[PDB]
Amino acid sequence: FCRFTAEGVQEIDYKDIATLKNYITESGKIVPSRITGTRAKYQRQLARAIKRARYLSLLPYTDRHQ
Amino acid sequence: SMQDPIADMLTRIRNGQAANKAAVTMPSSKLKVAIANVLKEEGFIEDFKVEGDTKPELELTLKYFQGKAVVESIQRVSRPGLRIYKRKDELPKVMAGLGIAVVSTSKGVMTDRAARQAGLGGEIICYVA
Amino acid sequence: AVVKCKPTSPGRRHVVKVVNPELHKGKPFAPLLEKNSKSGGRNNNGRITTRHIGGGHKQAYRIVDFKRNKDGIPAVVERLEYDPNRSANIALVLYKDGERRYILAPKGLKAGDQIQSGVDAAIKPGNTLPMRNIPVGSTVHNVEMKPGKGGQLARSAGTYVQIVARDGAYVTLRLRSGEMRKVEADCRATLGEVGNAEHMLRVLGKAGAARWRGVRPTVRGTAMNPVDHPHGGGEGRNFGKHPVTPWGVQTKGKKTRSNKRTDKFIVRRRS
Amino acid sequence: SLSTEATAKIVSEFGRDANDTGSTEVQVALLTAQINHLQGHFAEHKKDHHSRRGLLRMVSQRRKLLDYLKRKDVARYTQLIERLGLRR
Amino acid sequence: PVIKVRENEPFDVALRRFKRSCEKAGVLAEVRRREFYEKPTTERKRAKASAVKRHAKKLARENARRTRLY
Amino acid sequence: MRHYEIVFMVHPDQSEQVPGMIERYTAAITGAEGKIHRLEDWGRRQLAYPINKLHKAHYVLMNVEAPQEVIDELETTFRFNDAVIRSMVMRTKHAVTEASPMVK
RNA sequence: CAAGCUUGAGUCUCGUAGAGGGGGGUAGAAUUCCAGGUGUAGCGGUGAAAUGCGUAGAGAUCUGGAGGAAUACCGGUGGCGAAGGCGGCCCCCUGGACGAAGACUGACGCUCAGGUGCGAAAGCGUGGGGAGCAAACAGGAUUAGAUACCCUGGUAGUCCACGCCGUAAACGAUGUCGACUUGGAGGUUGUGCCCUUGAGGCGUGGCUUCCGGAGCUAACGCGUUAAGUCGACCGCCUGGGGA
Ligand SMILES: [Mg+2]
Ligand SMILES: [Mg+2]
Ligand SMILES: [Mg+2]
Ligand SMILES: [Mg+2]
Ligand SMILES: [Mg+2]
Ligand SMILES: [Mg+2]
Ligand SMILES: [Mg+2]
Ligand SMILES: [Mg+2]
Ligand SMILES: [Mg+2]
Ligand SMILES: [Mg+2]
Ligand SMILES: [Mg+2]
Ligand SMILES: [Mg+2]
Ligand SMILES: [Mg+2]
Ligand SMILES: [Mg+2]
Ligand SMILES: [Mg+2]
Ligand SMILES: [Mg+2]
Ligand SMILES: [Mg+2]
Ligand SMILES: [Mg+2]
Ligand SMILES: [Mg+2]
Ligand SMILES: [Mg+2]
Ligand SMILES: [Mg+2]
Ligand SMILES: [Mg+2]
Repeated sequence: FCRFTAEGVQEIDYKDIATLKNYITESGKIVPSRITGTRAKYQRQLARAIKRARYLSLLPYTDRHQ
Repeated sequence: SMQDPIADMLTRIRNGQAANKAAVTMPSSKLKVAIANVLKEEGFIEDFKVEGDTKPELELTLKYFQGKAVVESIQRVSRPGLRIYKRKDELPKVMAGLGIAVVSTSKGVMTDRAARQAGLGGEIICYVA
Repeated sequence: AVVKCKPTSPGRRHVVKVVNPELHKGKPFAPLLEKNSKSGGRNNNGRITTRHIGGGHKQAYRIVDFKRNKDGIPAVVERLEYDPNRSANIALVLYKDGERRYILAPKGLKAGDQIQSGVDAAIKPGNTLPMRNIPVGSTVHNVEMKPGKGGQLARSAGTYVQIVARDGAYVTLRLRSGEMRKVEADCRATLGEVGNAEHMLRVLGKAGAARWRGVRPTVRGTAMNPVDHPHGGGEGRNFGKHPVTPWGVQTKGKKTRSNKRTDKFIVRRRS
Repeated sequence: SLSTEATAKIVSEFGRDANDTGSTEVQVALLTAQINHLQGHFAEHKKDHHSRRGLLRMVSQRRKLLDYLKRKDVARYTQLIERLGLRR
Repeated sequence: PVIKVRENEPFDVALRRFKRSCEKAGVLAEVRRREFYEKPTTERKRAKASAVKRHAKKLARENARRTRLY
Repeated sequence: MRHYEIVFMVHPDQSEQVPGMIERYTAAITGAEGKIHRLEDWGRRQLAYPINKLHKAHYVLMNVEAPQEVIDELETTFRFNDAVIRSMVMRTKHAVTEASPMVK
């Protein structure tokens, strides 16, 4: 089931790092919408947020890179 | 775009007959209404009913006999792309006089037989079998 | 803008003009002019020391400010002008204090534009500042090699240099040739690429245009007699020798840089 | 796209009765202004073909409207084309 | 897929965990995919086939396989 | 006047230089009649990956309603300023005055 | 021809989702190359080899730099675009679509020979750029031969700028617009009500995937997004080659 619909969020925040962390895997890759149960509308938003975080070094691009 | 309302009406009727629909509704026109009246007179439809003031809707009650549709075949003759006008002696016979041809004459819309009786021709709207 | 000539006559057929309507249709600023008499490629010994030079149209020398010294005082560009001496175009600028000078015109520079030399000078095309103050990666032209000497690198029509690195007292410059060169960080350089970029697209079209540019006809060595050139002689068209200068030095490939003094500045030779 | 305020102003200018907004003339004016705005854009961005398509469509629509006006009432059309400064 | 061997942990178990992590990553598969340049057309085609395959199998399961086999 | 959202990372050695910078930025925004809705110094923070060989950076958030010219100017300043490593000006629909999740 | 009307068509208000387009920045991963460290005899490659790179120190491994190109995951018979097509993130300029109520204009519409524009890839012109990939070309295999398939290389080209070219199985092999006619399972994008008592319930629009009824079709199949039932307009076909 989708977590964002129950909460009814207007927009997924890239600054909300912890929440994002639940939607990325051990290697830092974005978890598919099939696994998470997220709705497609929110999924893209989430992805965007993740990307933004990656750009701003809040989340890593990959688990390896140092 | 919609270019032939009469033809559309006829198509609707045909579809109703096919799909075993009791009533068929469409935006009403004067010519359309006349055609409906003619059909009723000839006994191919049960009843016709115009309803509305701003945009009236003609509602036709379709006719079925022994589980099957009364209107077997229904084809436009004159059309916007190709207009058809016949003289009194040139008037066609649908199903060798059994079926009817709806004709817009000088003296109003009537069946082909009626036109022949009168002694005048005009625009042949459609054949109904 | 490049303009191909209509072939109304042979010798006009192939001519491509660079037409710039932004150039000043009028006389150059007389105080910055001076006499510039022709050599004809001849030295103080009167001998031809460089072939293929001579004739051409009379040219007054524009006193271009390569040194670029007016620190803090901002200038405004009055007008861009034709300079016969160089491939680039020059610009008459007017300092707030009252002085007028010619500078090399950068790419995006036009009339009414404000320029500034100095340390505090803002990073924008036409502005001039020490290369330690210029951010790394920028396109820069009219680059000084020795601090205070005056711009010496990337002066020509559309040229520029990249500041690839800054390491201590030396900035590394990617010269237009492809050569990597260390130059002192305290050296002055003017932001942006030099202006007249489309200069290369022009074609002379006829021998006469070459002559006008003061260039005398080049005779092929192989055309000459053996006495005249190492390529000379032969019944018909012979050429059994390896290509050489008129003074018998290999011309295809033979490297001639001997300057061991400056070798330490050259990070990597051009390719 | 055209800003709300500008559109409102246009409506005020060309509307025969208050903020009617639907008038042919009004519509034409709106289209015209948009076209004018886009000209600057297109001078800059020569290869913006998809956007250009929209502009062309707008132009066509405007032309159609003008034609309609012409057959309907000539004087009004003339007035409009004086106001907007279009050749035809 | 970084794996850290914890205190009083067997080697075999750690290896298994690493393998699991690798599987999750889909790293080998990715490598296989990037071994040769697939034409975009081909990529599209494969995807389409996969889509067809899944749906058809589902159809076979739900609708066709609810009848007396014996 | 368009609502933006500026977030910039500063070099950890230049951390005492940050408040002055912030003030300067605010001043510029004010100059062109621009509103500043929320301003959050996140402080020194450990990076997910090293950028230009460092592992920590000083994070600042700044939500601002202003014209675009001043934003452009700010961007230019950021690009030329060596102390600020990363900068992300982002268009927003609304004012968003509410506190960020990490401050919360 | 004259006056009207609002259902077609369009305008306005507020939102909505979108790899729609153009321009400018930037980020991370990786390949390649360059400089240096560590280190020693192989590496690479294949069906098996060899050419090739290697004791002039390769491959491997770490550090630093350079540059070009493309954007893993998300990613989906998902979305947008007239079609071609479009995929990291950010900003600037910008086209279209849909819904929600209303308010307005009042047939302003549909189609379109000629005409004009856009139009994958490859190619051509001038100037840039050039990592990888790679026509051509070279060498090594394979083979009866191998001007191929496989391997080691590798130049145009691929990338950017502005021009040209105007073609593709440019395909849904299905011209465009409109109306009507049993259904089911989805996906996606709005929106109205309902105790959201919960991820829900009842609707109502837009776009879309599969299955299928009547009907149609030579059959295959198509089947409310028709290849059904009709209307309007255009393009095109007339045995196979030659062509
Ligand atoms: Mg010479
Ligand atoms: Mg010559
Ligand atoms: Mg010669
Ligand atoms: Mg001779
Ligand atoms: Mg002699
Ligand atoms: Mg001799
Ligand atoms: Mg001879
Ligand atoms: Mg010989
Ligand atoms: Mg828009
Ligand atoms: Mg045509
Ligand atoms: Mg091409
Ligand atoms: Mg080319
Ligand atoms: Mg050249
Ligand atoms: Mg080239
Ligand atoms: Mg190469
Ligand atoms: Mg090959
Ligand atoms: Mg190769
Ligand atoms: Mg064709
Ligand atoms: Mg295609
Ligand atoms: Mg075809
Ligand atoms: Mg059309
Ligand atoms: Mg089907």
